[PDB]
Amino acid sequence: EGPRNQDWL
Amino acid sequence: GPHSMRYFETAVSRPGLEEPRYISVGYVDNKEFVRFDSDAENPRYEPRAPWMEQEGPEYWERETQKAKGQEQWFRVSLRNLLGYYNQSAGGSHTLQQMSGCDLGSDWRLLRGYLQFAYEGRDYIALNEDLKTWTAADMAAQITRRKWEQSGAAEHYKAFLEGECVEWLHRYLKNGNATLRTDSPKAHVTHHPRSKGEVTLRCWALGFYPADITLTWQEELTQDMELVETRPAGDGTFQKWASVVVPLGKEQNYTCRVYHEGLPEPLTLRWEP
Amino acid sequence: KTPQIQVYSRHPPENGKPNILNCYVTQFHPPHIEIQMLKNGKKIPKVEMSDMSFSKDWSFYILAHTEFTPTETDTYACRVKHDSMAEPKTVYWDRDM
Repeated sequence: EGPRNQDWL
Repeated sequence: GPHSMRYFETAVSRPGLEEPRYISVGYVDNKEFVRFDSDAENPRYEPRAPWMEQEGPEYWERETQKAKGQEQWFRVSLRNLLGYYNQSAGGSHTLQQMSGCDLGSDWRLLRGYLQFAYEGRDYIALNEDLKTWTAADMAAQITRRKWEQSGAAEHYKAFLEGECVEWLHRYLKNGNATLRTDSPKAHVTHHPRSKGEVTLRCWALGFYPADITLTWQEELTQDMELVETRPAGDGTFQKWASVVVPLGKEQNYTCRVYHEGLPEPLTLRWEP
Repeated sequence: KTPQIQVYSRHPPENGKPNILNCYVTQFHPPHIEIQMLKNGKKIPKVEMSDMSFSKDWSFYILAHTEFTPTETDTYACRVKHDSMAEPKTVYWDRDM
């Protein structure tokens, strides 16, 4: 499965 | 072998406003297996390698959501980027992520990878320690402040150690051979050159995977000139290695070929 | 980064005998590109085109192809247009390469 990102750039 | 999983996430905006395009591709063992793209009428994750077709709708459901969440995440983080670098809108901008992990022969996790490029240049990357960020340039530091503050490095460190490894195990189960190789097919061609000279081009055809070493001689590669490995179009690959020789002096040269799918190293010389 | 083009054929080329022409473009950025293929300076209506994909050096590559048949005399070129270049670049198919 894919990674889920957290805090934005 | 050195088994790996990677997801290549891309966000593009072009002039003409509106919303960035979000492509996301996934690879097991360097072979594309899943794919998402916002351009489509019905933007789903689709299977890319027949062994993925053994996955229930609910898998495709859940990853289509997950991806629709990155389309989101990317839309924003691009807007901040235009901010930081103080750029004038209505131009093309690119944002890229490489995420994924490396597996030992014992299905040991060796290394994890999480990186980002902006305008095709490295922006920020998790170090191998999996605790600190390498950030090239000032705008990348801004981001590094936030992410140390928000424990973002723990959040991914969890994905790479836990769920990456886990789903890699399974994708490998699904792909049993589906490790298949194709041996390379090699001939040696003769194309004469001006002033009592000739060229020795050594072609290797039909092979898979692309890993290939072409060696002709003994043991000199100095004057020789070779080409970028290239897909055939059918699954297989090509490349060639040439060298300049004096006319009629040809016989002493042997072209050596090294591929994983071979019984042993193959060598051949021009036969007119 | 300016792209890298190679025009080549799937199978060893034979005159009169059908084959496929690959124009292979790599190492560019931004991903948005353009590719024409050409028979005698003229446009081939229906070129097949590889989905957007980029390498671990961050740069992109597309692979374009159409069916063709080599002859002694017809010309076969691939034309590439991309932001990193002043004017469109063109590379002709050479059976020896």
